Amino acid sequence: NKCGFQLQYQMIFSIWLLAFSPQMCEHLRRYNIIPVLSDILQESVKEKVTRIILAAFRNFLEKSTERETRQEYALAMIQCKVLKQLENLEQQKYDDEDISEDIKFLLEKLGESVQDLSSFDEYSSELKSGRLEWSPVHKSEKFWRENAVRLNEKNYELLKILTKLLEVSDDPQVLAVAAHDVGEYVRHYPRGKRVIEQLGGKQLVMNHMHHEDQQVRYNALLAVQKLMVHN
Amino acid sequence: PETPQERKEMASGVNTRIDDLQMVLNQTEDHRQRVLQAAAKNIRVWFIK
Repeated sequence: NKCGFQLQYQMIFSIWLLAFSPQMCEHLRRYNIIPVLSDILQESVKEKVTRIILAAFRNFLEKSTERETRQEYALAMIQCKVLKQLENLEQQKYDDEDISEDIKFLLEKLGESVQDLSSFDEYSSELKSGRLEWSPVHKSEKFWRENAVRLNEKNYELLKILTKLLEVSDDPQVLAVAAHDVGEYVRHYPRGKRVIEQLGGKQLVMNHMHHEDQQVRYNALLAVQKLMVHN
Repeated sequence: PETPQERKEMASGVNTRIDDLQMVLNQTEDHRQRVLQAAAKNIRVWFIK
């Protein structure tokens, strides 16, 4: 309800107290403050509020009871783009220890979560679960360099999932991500050119660049550019 | 090519590949036009900001 600045600091103080406790941190997910706090941080540049929100973030990722709890909180963070803000604040410097020590801790933990989501097993599992929705694995270039060969595993079952979704995905996000990942496979693994020609990903993306959703068109154009990175 | 059949193979291959390259070349140049205009729509305000 857009309460005043001091009141924002006070309630973030309260949620930071709750996050301090492991079980209260586990409880409060039923509200998921982070989507609100991430964007409200953009306006609340004041040291008070920025410090307290950073502390609450550290408390979430520290006192989360399970690996899955840490993944839930971190996923909220990254999909709401907290990592770039933490990098910007790290470039920034402040009065006291807590702000910068918390930014550094959050960079550590968010990086670990990004690596976890970039796990090859996570990539396969999102392909199986239909979660082609811009998890950090998709844009982590190092993961693609390390694991582009993993798309050949199980006799190219990952590419097969992608190329079936290219004609089964009702969700434009899923369709676009499938085309983009198909292109990235060719970018990162040269022999994949003929594999994609065999599976029809070539034709599918070169067509879906005329898909009804401009996002799908754009991603398909990116994928076809990947295929045409060279001969 | 080594034989006339290989000429047919290579001719079809190069026809397909140059057609694909022409398609993606037109598409990429139009994409440059599109993205460059997207930026230009506000770039002067970007500059002054």
